[PDB]
Amino acid sequence: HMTVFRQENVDDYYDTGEELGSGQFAVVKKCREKSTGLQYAAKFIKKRRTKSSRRGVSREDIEREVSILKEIQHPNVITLHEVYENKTDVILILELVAGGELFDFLAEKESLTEEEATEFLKQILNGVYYLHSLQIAHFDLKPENIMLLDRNVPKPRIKIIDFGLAHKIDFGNEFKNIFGTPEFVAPEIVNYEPLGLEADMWSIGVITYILLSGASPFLGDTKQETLANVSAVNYEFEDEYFSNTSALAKDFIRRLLVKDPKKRMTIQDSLQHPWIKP
Ligand SMILES: [Mg+2]
Ligand code: NA
Ligand code: NA
Repeated sequence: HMTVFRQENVDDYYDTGEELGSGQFAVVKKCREKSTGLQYAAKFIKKRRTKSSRRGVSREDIEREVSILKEIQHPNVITLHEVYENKTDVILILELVAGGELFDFLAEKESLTEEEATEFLKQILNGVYYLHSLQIAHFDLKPENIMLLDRNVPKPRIKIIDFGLAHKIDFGNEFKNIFGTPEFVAPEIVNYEPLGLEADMWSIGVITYILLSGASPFLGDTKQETLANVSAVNYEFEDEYFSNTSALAKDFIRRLLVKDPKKRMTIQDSLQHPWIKP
């Protein structure tokens, strides 16, 4: 079921500028479309050079990301404008989100209040509600993959980015090669079990703990420790960080950081939880 993308030179149509993102398999650059002057983010994904290579991204994996992206139109999720390709790269022309990572914002700013945390979290929940309503599991939710529209307002607006691990969950679970960042992955990821929408809900619990405390709940000194911690549900609320945080906030996290995916809050549960619900 593979398709093909526009094979004119991206350079003919766009000018690139500042670098917005860089990872193992992709680089993201601001860009401007010549015909309109509108600005975008160009994500250059390196292709695989042979069938059996570990370097670059398989065409299947690229096309999955593109196909999911084409489905989406919501204020809290990145959208896709165009796709180009050449021998080396697939080039996704994505919506531009220019206010930086939530990761960097958190690093740079004072500790959040519950209101500040919930103003972020509610947007994340709304985006994930959209995705999950479409049976799209993101599988890579973390502060690095939440981008701020404008970092210089009291209550920054966000979009979820980076659909490189996202999958359609049309049979309730998927059982494929899916493994994100140890600090954020759910126990079923760690244990290589079938995965569904529920994994993203665990990640949201981790994000929430971080938003409220500045600390990562499962993080060990090595990746293997972090993974062991996740699987064991080895976290606690430290008084030094949480003494002035409401018990209802803690309840919200506690009901997301649950090993059995069936018992974990769903996205609808999270929206109705008393900490969130009006
Ligand atoms: Mg990305
Ligand atoms: Na345009
Ligand atoms: Na939109």
